[PDB]
Amino acid sequence: VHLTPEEKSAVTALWGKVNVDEVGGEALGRLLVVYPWTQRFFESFGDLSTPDAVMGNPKVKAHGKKVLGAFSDGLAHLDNLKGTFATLSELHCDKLHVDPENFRLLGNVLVCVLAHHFGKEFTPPVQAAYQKVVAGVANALAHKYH
Amino acid sequence: VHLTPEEKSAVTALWGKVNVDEVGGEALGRLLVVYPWTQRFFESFGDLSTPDAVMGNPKVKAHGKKVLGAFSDGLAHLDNLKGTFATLSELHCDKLHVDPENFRLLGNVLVCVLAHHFGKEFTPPVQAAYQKVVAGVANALAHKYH
Amino acid sequence: VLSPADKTNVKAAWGKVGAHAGEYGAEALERMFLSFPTTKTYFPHFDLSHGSAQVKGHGKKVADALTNAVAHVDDMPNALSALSDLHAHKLRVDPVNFKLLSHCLLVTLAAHLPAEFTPAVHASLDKFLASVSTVLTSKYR
Amino acid sequence: VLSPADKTNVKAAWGKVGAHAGEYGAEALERMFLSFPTTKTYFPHFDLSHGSAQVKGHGKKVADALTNAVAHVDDMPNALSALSDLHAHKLRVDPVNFKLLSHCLLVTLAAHLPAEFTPAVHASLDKFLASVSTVLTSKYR
Ligand code: HEM
Ligand code: HEM
Ligand code: HEM
Ligand code: HEM
Ligand SMILES: [O]
Ligand SMILES: [O]
Repeated sequence: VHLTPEEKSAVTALWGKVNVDEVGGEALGRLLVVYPWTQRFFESFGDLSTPDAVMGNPKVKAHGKKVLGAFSDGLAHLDNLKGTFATLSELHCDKLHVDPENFRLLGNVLVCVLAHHFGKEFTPPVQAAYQKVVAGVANALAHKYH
Repeated sequence: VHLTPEEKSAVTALWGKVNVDEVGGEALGRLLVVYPWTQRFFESFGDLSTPDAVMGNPKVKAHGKKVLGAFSDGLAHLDNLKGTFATLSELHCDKLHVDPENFRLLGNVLVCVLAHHFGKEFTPPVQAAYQKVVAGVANALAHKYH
Repeated sequence: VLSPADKTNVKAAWGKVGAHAGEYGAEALERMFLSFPTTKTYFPHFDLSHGSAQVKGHGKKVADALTNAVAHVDDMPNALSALSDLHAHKLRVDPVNFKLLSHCLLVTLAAHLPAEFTPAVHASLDKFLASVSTVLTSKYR
Repeated sequence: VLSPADKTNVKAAWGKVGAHAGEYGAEALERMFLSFPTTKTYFPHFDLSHGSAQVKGHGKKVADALTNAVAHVDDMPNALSALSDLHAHKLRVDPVNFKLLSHCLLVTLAAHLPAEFTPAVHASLDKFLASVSTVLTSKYR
């Protein structure tokens, strides 16, 4: 995705402060609480019946770390999210059957979690840069759908 | 955009049967009838109080023809819609203030009008190929928005 | 909200569909899978080849449910209760997909009802499919 | 549909927003104009510069209407009727833009309510804003 030196610089410095283990865990649990229909892809994950249950579930936490660890990789390849995410795109279409619309919801919940965690430092312009990156990543992941 | 040779010949073949002026006025008029909010840019066209008044307004019909002649000329450059529509994108954003969502609505109302006009000849594969073309057009027109 | 005229328009276009409701339903599904492939992600267990019995039976179920909403347009939440619990609690289809099927349905009616698909009927049908999508979506969370 | 727990969450979250409601409404618009630049096509008459008094006064009107929405959570349609008529027949903002502002308001709330923006509160806040959006676009057609 095309970001300005200022956006890139925003995105990078902020992510240097993200503990992926914890944010991925919060991102994925809030996704499952806020838009429960996404729980369809995680039936074998435990009790996802209350916010508390979803949040403390270790499998949700372990997955969220995987998901944002992969997401972290794309940030370092912000110039070619397509080739970076092409194998996972195919994975999610052909084996996981994930409606790519979920990648957008996750991207928005992630922006929320970054706002909640960083508060005041997650300013309007910072948000803007992250908004283009999650839209970038979602598209890159929906790219091999057919 | 991403069209196979067969999709291109399906789009261009049916398009050769199109009375650009008639469909143009029809697609714009249906746009203004089915999604009345889009009438917001056309207060100077006059009477848009009924469906019959919209469809029959010579000013909608003349706008319809202009819009669809530009789309029609766009179909000759399916390999480069961004370049074909870059200035129009610039106009629509900085001078006309047209929310790109409206291009998506017109592209779907256009597909409906070609299905009404062509009937059985507007088969699922043909729809699919026009759906890519009207999403490509909607994307190239929104590309210069800032 | 559906106007009194919207209801009359819908009952006139649907009445017209009559016995083809099922063939239209299957044609709309084929149109959605071909135009909007991500919707196939909801049917990994179906044979989605053209003419497949599964698509034809599903299309028939889709139309009947639509025929039922026409018949009970003045009280859809209750007429569609069951389907809305099914879509909300079991199938859990993301709500964006409903706009894609309602568009494909509209295209299928356009293609088949040349005489009846006037501007105002088009408008009323679009609103109706919107309300049907709302009702099917209303128990999601 | 808003559950009594959702109303409780919304009231508690909103109740904490208190007199900052305006400042947050302005921050929410700014986030919106910067993240989704298409929404600026509706305010070609405003100075959308950070700090703009026009965005502040408008943020303030948006916030107060949401304060009235909260105060009338079991009677929103009626409480928001003139705002619904205004966006439907004069302003005519494409429905798609109400979700972009609802996302920006949610982000502004997350950034200012570290302790109160729990997962459950985030979910009831989204629901509430989707319901506000539904009411304001209900008279479009
Ligand atoms: C948008 C950013 C996303 C990224 C980078 C991502 C990345 C990943 C990775 C790396 C894996 C496999 C882990 C491994 O074997 O190494 C995976 C699996 C999976 N993903 Fe995604 N994912 C994303 C979004 C989503 C969304 C939003 C959903 C659905 C709500 C989803 C559903 C799943 C499922 C169901 C699996 C299989 C998990 C299992 O076997 O337990 N993913 N994803
Ligand atoms: C395929 C989609 C579209 C194409 C190709 C397109 C093309 C055009 C063209 C070629 C013009 C005239 C440019 C000039 O003055 O030199 C124009 C103007 C205009 N367009 Fe678009 N347009 C499209 C969609 C829309 C939509 C959906 C709307 C809003 C509902 C819209 C609103 C306008 C307005 C208000 C003007 C100015 C007309 C005047 O000043 O009389 N356009 N468009
Ligand atoms: C007009 C809106 C819709 C209506 C009236 C409708 C109606 C129905 C009905 C009547 C069934 C029950 C099937 C049975 O009992 O065999 C069903 C199931 C199903 N629907 Fe919907 N539906 C709609 C929207 C959607 C959308 C947008 C999708 C996804 C793209 C979706 C995906 C499903 C799935 C996957 C099934 C289960 C199929 C099976 O495994 O038999 N539906 N729908
Ligand atoms: C949470 C949903 C919203 C609320 C509560 C809201 C509320 C309001 C209020 C209270 C007014 C001023 C009414 C008056 O005092 O005359 C207004 C005006 C307006 N709204 Fe909304 N609004 C919402 C969403 C939107 C959206 C998403 C847009 C477009 C992105 C939009 C565009 C405008 C514009 C252009 C004006 C007039 C600005 C001016 O010229 O003064 N509104 N809105
Ligand atoms: O369905
Ligand atoms: O607004």
